[PDB]
Amino acid sequence: LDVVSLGEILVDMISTEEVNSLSQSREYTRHFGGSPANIAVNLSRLGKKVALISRLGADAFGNYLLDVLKGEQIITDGIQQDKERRTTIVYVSKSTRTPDWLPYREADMYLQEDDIIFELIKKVFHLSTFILSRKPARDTAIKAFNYAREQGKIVCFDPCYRKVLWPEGDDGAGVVEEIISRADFVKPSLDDARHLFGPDSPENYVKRYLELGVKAVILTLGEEGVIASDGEEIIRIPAFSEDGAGDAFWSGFICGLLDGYTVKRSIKLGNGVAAFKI
Amino acid sequence: LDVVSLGEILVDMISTEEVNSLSQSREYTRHFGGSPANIAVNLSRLGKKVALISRLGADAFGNYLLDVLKGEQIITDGIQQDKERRTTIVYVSKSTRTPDWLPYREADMYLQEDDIIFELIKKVFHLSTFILSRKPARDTAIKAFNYAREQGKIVCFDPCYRKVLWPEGDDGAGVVEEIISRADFVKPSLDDARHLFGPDSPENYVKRYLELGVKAVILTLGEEGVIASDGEEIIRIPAFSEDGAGDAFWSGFICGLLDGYTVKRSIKLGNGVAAFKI
Repeated sequence: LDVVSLGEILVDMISTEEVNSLSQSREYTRHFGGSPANIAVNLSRLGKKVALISRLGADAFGNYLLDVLKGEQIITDGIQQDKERRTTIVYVSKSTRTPDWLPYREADMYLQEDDIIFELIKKVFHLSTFILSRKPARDTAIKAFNYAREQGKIVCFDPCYRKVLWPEGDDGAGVVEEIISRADFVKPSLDDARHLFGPDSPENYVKRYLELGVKAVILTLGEEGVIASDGEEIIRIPAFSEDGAGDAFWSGFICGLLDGYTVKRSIKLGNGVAAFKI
Repeated sequence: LDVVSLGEILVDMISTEEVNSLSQSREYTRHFGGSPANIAVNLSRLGKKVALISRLGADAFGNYLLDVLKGEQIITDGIQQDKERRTTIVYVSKSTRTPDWLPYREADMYLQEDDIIFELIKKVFHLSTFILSRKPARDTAIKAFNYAREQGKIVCFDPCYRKVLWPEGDDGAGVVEEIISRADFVKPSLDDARHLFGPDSPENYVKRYLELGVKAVILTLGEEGVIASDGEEIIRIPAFSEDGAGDAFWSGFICGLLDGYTVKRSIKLGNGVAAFKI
């Protein structure tokens, strides 16, 4: 009824060891992951009815993922269990200067076309770029994207475009663009921006409002707040730079559907409690 | 020049946590794995010229594997770097009284046909069953198997047959058998035996000498020594049960090429250095 999130669900194998390469990482902790999935969990914790549309294998990890999905009261009807493929897994290093991530994609990219009914019942629809990168799941994703629009739903897209995830032949950038243009809100980060628009802009990136982007776009600047704009005006949230966690922010922003005004961008901000309470 | 080992090379993600399922394992340590690979490393440490024939991806793990392969002075000419597939990875528990492993095979099963020259230069050739389970690599493995025989090389096969690793249609057992019959030595374990011959035998399993097995076969009984036989006679190594690590044992046994007599089965025995003695 509230939000429908479509994209990848996977387990993250993280290694905090400070090494040169991931080939040097020896210790790994298994985490629940997948941005669309983290957003779902959060929205649920913020007490909203969410439905995550993903594909995971029928194995230890898939089961593990489902368990936390069920324990978080995330509606899991649109979740698909691949009877033959493995649950997607990404290996990560995590550090100020040194990630390196290795993707072992499988199930996540084999998402089928089943519950488009979930949309209508919802009313925010959120989509990620990751899910778009690979051939089979990509199609069911945009098909769902366009359906959500047809149904007059609020469409949120995260233009986290990164070429490596894409086949040598496909465009990639145009696909991400073909969608930014048809979306309501987007959350590019400076990196997500450099990757799609090159360095040609330090904040003018937001000129992507002309990138068809329509709606409005909030550009996160990591350790310096955000810059939103609906085209009529540009806003830098914390005016004081001294006064990352996009899935939390996005969740808060999405949740800003309880009230109104894209001031929800601030509400989301307070939601980025990297921090620790719980 | 000494030994040519052909089979899988992969990284093992182990979790010692005592849990019911692997879906409960949260901590994983990254290890260098692959039986044919462990045998190579050992032979190398026992100071013999070995060449491991395997296929790993062109990524963190593949690189990691190579580094230890190079640091162990293992000849790596026949090693293939898959430019597109991921390095195979197996998840393991060791846990409870409820063990479990999850294979993420990729590169390892895509071994090609390149250095058959390695054999001639070698003179023991060792093969595993794992590598035979899946369709592409399986072919280059037996082709190498038959070549090694044609060249009059000593052929060592580990009949670690386990159905799950095999496609629903393929025979599996007959393939493993078709090879046991053409090999010189084999190292089945009681489990490897129960899996291929059912329980129909507690030690009579060794009747597999008639299983075409030819040469001789040493049957490891885990915590009770081994039972070898060339058909003319059956021997139980430690006569006293109170007086697992097959890759070490096998290495030792293989290394028993410095001297003679299959008494090398004893030399190998001393070679398993779990954490006891030494």
